[PDB]
Amino acid sequence: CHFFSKVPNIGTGYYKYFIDLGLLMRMER
Amino acid sequence: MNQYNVKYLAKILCLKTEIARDPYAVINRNVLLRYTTDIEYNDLVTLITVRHKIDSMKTVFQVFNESSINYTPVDDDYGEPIIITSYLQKGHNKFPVNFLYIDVVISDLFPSFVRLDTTETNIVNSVLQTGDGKKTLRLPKMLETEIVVKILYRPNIPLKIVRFFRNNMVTGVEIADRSVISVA
Amino acid sequence: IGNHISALKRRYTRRISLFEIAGIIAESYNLLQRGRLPLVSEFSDETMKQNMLHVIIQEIEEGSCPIVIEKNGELLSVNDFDKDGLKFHLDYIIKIWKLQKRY
Amino acid sequence: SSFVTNGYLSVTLEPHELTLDIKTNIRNAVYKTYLHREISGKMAKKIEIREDVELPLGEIVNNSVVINVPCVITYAYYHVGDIVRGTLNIEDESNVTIQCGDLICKLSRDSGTVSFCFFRNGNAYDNGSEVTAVLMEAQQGIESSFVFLANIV
Amino acid sequence: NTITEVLKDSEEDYQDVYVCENCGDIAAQIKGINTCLRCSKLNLSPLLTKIDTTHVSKVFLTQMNARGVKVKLDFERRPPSFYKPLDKVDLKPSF
Ligand SMILES: [Zn+2]
Repeated sequence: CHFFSKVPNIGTGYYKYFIDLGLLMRMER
Repeated sequence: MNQYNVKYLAKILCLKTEIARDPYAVINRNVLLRYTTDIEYNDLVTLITVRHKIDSMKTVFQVFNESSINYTPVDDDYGEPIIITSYLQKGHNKFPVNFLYIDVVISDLFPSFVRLDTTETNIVNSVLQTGDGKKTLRLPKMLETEIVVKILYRPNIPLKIVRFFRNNMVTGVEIADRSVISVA
Repeated sequence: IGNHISALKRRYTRRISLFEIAGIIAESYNLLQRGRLPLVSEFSDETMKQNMLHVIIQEIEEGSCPIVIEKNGELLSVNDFDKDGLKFHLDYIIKIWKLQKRY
Repeated sequence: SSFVTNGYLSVTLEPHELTLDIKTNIRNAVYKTYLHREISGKMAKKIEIREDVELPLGEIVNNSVVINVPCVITYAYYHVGDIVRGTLNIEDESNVTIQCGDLICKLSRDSGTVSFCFFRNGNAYDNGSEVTAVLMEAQQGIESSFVFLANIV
Repeated sequence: NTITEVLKDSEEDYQDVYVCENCGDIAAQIKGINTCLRCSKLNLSPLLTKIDTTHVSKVFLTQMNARGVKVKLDFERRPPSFYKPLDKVDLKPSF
């Protein structure tokens, strides 16, 4: 991971993070 | 084979008797408290009689050297000869001289172990799954030629997992498991 | 017997520690700092005069945090974890943030 | 000479685009990265954004987000032997091409001559004249357009 | 994240760099078009992908290539995932 500049699978890096855009797209200007 | 190592082998041929009686029993030194042994030594064939105290049931083992084997069943025979070999070999009834330099069973380093039944095996397999599809973890390995595997042998029950009760200085006893891998 | 163990493990998945909440806050804070739209109720021009960490905590508490985390083969939002554990860790974090003059 | 499929196109957004103008930014990015570009030997001449199915979760990578947009794609492509027609264009003594609606045809050096521009492949062609060609060999596309070594019919 | 940011190149020194998924060479840019010279010379049309790595990594890999070792990188294309509502869990004891 260090060689390729990736986040190690340690601590906070032990999980994978996503963003749910559902609520943003249900809002109208 | 000599007049001393047969006395050491007699103790292994009490754990084997116990496993013959009940394939899921826990094996350790204390088992020896339920048996008595009689030995008749001879340079060609040694006779070892194992007797269960409460039941008074007998089992007779015939011990031969590897070079000269002349086996004929007798009354209450175990049903298979016991062979002392020069080097480690596959087979639950073959023991190398290397295993019999000392009184192995009563040493503090002798393990405490058991065979898992189907329910416990299913539980263990379920615990190893990672929860992501069908991926799973793997247990540490042990060879098929260890004396533990020889003691835990049954013709019609394959052995894949062995459970160990480790001595632990802070908790007393700890549970661990190993998987058995074949030897070519 | 396998299904019972699987159910027990699925329940075990819902407990929360410092690493997970810290990671969630870090992701949300990075996105907000770099310019995403806050998702708080009663959004108005007075929202931009507040502290960003206050906004992040409010989003978490009212159930509109957009971050999703993958833990044991499942995808969880911040509100799928045990409620008491979330309160426990958030209380500790807010205390130490106040000591640092952040909150 | 074309087909239609349903599939996902992967796009990358920055945090400042996660605002009320999210759909517009998604559409702009999809068009910019897939509209008239030749990838794996095929082009996507028309892209439709579903707008009626659930959008999948976006993946956070460093300081950016990656999104899989579901779409209906009208793929178009060309092979050897096809006949096309396009406007001739001469830039120098060595580079002579034929520009089409979405295709570029390159003429080999040992086919004619350039003098003044004009082309002499047995007939006089004025710079900008319309000529017919047949594709012979394939290459890598440039500036969102097919490229093929072709000879004048 | 902290150690990742410490070991990386500065965010102000970023630039777009493309790598050929077939042979692992860094793609050249001719007349504004990204191209793999080695693979183009062999009449191939491989995929070119963006990478964000350190300069020292590129130097190390190029030197390994000079010693005759070919290093090829693959990329993850996991299928899209969707969030599903989950039933509530309490976890407190019965007292
Ligand atoms: Zn290449």
